[PDB]
This record gives sequence, C-alpha cells and structure tokens, in this order.
Amino acid sequence: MAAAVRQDLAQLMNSSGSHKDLAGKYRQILEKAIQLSGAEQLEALKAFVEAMVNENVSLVISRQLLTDFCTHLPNLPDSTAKEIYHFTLEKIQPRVISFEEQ
Amino acid sequence: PSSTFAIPQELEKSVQMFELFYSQHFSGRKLTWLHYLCTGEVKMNYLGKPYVAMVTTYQMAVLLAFNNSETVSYKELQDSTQMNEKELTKTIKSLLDVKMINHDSEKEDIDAESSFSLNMNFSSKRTKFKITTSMQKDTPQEMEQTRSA
Amino acid sequence: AAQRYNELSYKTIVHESERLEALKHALHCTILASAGQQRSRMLATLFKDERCQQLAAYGILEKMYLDRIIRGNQLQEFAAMLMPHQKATTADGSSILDRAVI
Amino acid sequence: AKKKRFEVKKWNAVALWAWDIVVDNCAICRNHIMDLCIECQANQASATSEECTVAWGVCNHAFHFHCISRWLKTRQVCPLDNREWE
Ligand SMILES: [Zn+2]
Ligand SMILES: [Zn+2]
Ligand SMILES: [Zn+2]
Repeated sequence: MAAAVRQDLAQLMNSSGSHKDLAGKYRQILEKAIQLSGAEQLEALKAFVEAMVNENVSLVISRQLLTDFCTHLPNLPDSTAKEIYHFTLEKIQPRVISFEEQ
Repeated sequence: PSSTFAIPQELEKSVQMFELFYSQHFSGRKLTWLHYLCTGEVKMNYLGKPYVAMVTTYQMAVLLAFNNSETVSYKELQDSTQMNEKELTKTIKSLLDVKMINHDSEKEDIDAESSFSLNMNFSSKRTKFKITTSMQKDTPQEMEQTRSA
Repeated sequence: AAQRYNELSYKTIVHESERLEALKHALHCTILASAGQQRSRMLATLFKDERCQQLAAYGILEKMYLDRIIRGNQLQEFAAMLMPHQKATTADGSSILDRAVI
Repeated sequence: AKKKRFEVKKWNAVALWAWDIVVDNCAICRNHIMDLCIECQANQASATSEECTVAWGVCNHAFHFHCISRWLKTRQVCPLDNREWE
C-alpha cells in the first residue's frame, strides 16, 4: 500500500510532546527528507507545510521556517513546487492575516 | 502602531471569520482595521460555581504553554512574537510597578522565561486601600500621555 | 494610443529599439484608425521622421499624407504588416482597420 | 487552584483615524472631495462627500471637467485615473 511514507511521517508527528519536540523533529527530519528525491521528497514538502499549520507551533516559528522554506525553494522541481504553493495557500488562507509575508 | 500579536483561532473566529461575513454585511463599506474589540469573558467551572470574569493577556499564553508543555522559553518565544517595542518603556514601567502579575522574572531588557506562575492573586491586598488591580495604566493613562498630543 | 506611442518614441532616455518600437506602434495607431484632426497632426508629425522612413509602412503613411484613397494593394501590404490581434474582424463586417480604411 | 488565571480580556490601544481608503480629491484641480467645485456649479449636481466632481464608471477618469479636460487636450493620455477626461 502507498500509505507507508505518510504513515512514517505521521508516526514522527504522533509525539504529543512539546513544540520544541515536534519542531526539532520536523526541522531536522524534513530538512533531510525535503532535500531527498521522489515520493519521500513530495511527502516531506507536504508534511513540513502541514507541520507548520498549528498554533502550538506558534506563528513566527512557522513564518520563520517558511521563510527558510522559501530560501530552500530553488532545490525543488517546478510541478512539486506548484503543488506546494497550492496546498500552502490552502493552509495560509485560514491565517493569511498572520502569514501575509508568506 | 501596535505590536505584532499571534492572534489565535478564537481571536480569528471572533474577528477574521467576521471579516468573511462582514463582506456579507457590508459589500462596499470597506474595512479600517481595529483589533481593540477583541472580547473575552470567562465562564469557568474550575470550582463548583461557574464564574464570569476578566483577566490579563499573558497567562493565557502560559495556559497554552501548559497544554503543550510546562514551559515556553523566551528565546524561541521571542523569536516567534517580535513585538514592536514602541510603547515598551511605558509597558515596562507598568509591569515592574504592578508586581500583581505572577511572572517568572522581570528583567530590564529581556525576560528570559515566560512560563508564568499560577493564580496567586485575588482582588485586593487590603480593604482600606492597597486595593489596586486589574492592570490600570494602559486604561486611563492614554489621555494622560496624549495631553501633549 | 498614438500620442502615447509617438511621444514615447520621441524621448531619448529609453533604449533605441524601444524608441522605434513605440514609433512603429505609433504607425500602427496611424493606419489602424482613420484620421481625427489632432490624430492627423500626430500622423504628419510621424511623416517628418526619418526613422519612420526606416519603418516598413512609410508608403502607407505617405498615402495618408498625400490624401490618397487606399486601394487593396497597399491595404494588403500593411495587412501583411499587422499583428493578428490587430487583424480583428469582430462581427463588424470588414475589420476595424478596414472600416477605418473605408 | 484554578479560578482566575488570566484568560481573554477586552483591550484597547490606538488604531485608526478618517480612514485608509484614500480616496482622493480629484487631484488635477483639487477642490475638496466633499466640496461642490466650479465645474459642478453650472452643473450643480447632488454631490457626495467623496464626490467633488467624480464619476469612476466606464468614464472612469472624471475630475473637474474643464481642468481635467485641459490636462486632456494637450495630450490625450490623461493618466491620473488613466482615461479620457470628463
Ligand atoms: Zn463650492
Ligand atoms: Zn466643468
Ligand atoms: Zn469627487
């Protein structure tokens, strides 16, 4: 089944610890996996965007790491970047007031 | 100019969601932004009798800190907040002078930790006087400051 | 648009290709409509340009200048010189160019 | 224990005013955007507090008629709202 990579990053999200826990885990693991290639690349792009939606992940951690993500942006191909900008708009327009810079 | 506040979901749903319906309310009567109306009334059943009351802004963040962890360190926290520190001089004077607020440590430049204490205080110290709390200064003082203006 | 393109072609701060680009669009605005009076003044001002003599349709502006009824030959000449959006016959019979030629 | 631990308050600082829709005064000649101008004196229209002489429809660049028209006649690109002058 194709739910394996989603299950792995969901297991890395299943920690109910602090914001420092989830934030450090996803910073390091998806700085690793975003800079990979293929399905794990795509799902790491989606999972970092989805990890930066929270309010427990408070907003200028999300804003700052998305500024960092927009500097990592030329590492990505164009179509995966397109889908990133689609789903990232989909997470911004809830709190577009907070993420006008994004 | 005011500082940059995170504005959480309830704050969002109060105002921003309102902005959605506001378009429905006024189509063509545009918006000049005013956060000030953020409303809060708490009905809490911590103790047998639901109480409706009003309190300060910081511990709410602490409560959020508690839900997630015990503490929120100021380094990342400061990284996250970035308040515009125009008013800060007056703010600092008020926070230091009050000492009603249960805080970790009030230092001049940067407060290293903002994972504030529990509900230490009630309405007043004494009855004759020594009465003064909620945090008054912002409230009547504005004109007091504004008189020059 | 004729005064726009022409007096942008007369300024000297812009690149030379962009000057003659504004000039050739002023010649487009010469031929595509028929002459209004200040329009015709700007067309005769275009007629005094050697750079317009460098343009392809200076014979068309010449026949505009000599008050000549345009025959189908030079009509089809500058019709070869148009852009296809400027070749718009939008249910008016003959084109905006051609109705203005009439 | 937990009876008053500092949750949502009303809080007010200074925000506004006057607003930041601009909306501007028909700037070619600039009688006030409430004021009836000279060009609306022989006209004498019921004019809005943001309509000195303003029609931003399809005509879209409508200021004080002969003054916006004098900014129109010497070169027909009248660029403040960028159309022909009313
Ligand atoms: Zn008047
Ligand atoms: Zn007038
Ligand atoms: Zn007006």
